Amino acid sequence: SMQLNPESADLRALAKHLYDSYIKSFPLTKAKARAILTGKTTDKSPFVIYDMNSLMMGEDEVAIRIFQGCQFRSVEAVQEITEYAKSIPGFVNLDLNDQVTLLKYGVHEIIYTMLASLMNKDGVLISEGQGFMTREFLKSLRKPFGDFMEPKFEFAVKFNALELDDSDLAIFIAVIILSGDRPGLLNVKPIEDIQDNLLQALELQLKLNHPESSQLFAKLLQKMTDLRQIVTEHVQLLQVIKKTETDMSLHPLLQEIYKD
Ligand SMILES: CCCCCC[C@@H](Sc1nc2ccc(NS(=O)(=O)c3ccc(Cl)cc3Cl)cc2s1)C(=O)O
Repeated sequence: SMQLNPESADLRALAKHLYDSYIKSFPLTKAKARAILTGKTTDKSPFVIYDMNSLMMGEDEVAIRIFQGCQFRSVEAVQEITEYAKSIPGFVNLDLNDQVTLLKYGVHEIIYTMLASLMNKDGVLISEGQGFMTREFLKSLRKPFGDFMEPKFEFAVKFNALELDDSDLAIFIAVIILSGDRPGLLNVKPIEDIQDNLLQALELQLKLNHPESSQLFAKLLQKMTDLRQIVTEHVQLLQVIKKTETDMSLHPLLQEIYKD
C-alpha cells in the first residue's frame, strides 16, 4: 500500500505497456473524442445528424441502414480489440480455445465500454469523429430499432461520471477480457493469475490518477455487472429483430458469437 518498490514499478510498466498498445490498436482515443465533443479540437467539426433531413445530407430504409452500419463497425471493433488482447502479457501463452472464448464473451462488453468514450448527454461521435448522431434521433427510429442504443446512453452517462481516461480504460478493458468465469474455459487458473495482476495494476493506477475519488476501484468493478446486463438485453433485442425482421441479413461473424 503506497510503497514505491520493485512490485509497484513492475505494475506501472504493465500500465504503460497496456496504454501504448491501446493507443496503437484504438484509433479514436477517449481524449480525442472529448476534445471533439467539447469543441476544444480546432480540427474539423463533425456533421450533426439530428433528424431525417440531416441524416440524408450527412449520408453523403433508415433504421436498417443505421443498424447495418452499427454491425460493420461492431466487426472492425472486434478486429481492433483482438489485436489489443494479443498485446496483454500472458494472453498468447494461453490455449487458443481459451483465447477464442475470452474474446467471444468479452468483445461486446469492451465495445459498449469504449462506445461510452464517444457519447455525451446529446449523442455519439461516428466515423472516427466526422459525424455525430443525436440520442433523441436514435430513439425516433422505428420500433424496435430505437431501443438498441438507448440503454447504452443510460450506461454511458453513469460510466462517464467516473471520468476515467485512456490510461485507466486500457487496464480496465484488459481486466474484462481476462474474465475467469466465461463458459467452456479449460485453463481457468492462469487467466485468474493474469487478472489478479491486472487488478493490482488498475487499483494502483486509480489511486495515483484519482486522488479526489475513493471507492472508484469498487465503483468501477461494479460496472462489469452493468455491462453483462447490457450485453444480455442487447442479445434479447437482437433475437426479437431476427424474428420481426426476417428479410434483412446479420453479419455471419457476430452470429458465430451471439448464438452462445
Ligand atoms: C449511418 C452510420 C451509423 C454509424 C455506425 C456506427 C458508428 S459508431 C457505433 N458503433 C456501434 C457498435 C455497436 C452498437 N450497438 S447498439 O448501440 O446496440 C445499436 C444501436 C442502434 C442500432 Cl440501429 C443498432 C445497434 Cl446494434 C452501436 C454502435 S454506434 C461508426 O463510426 O460506424
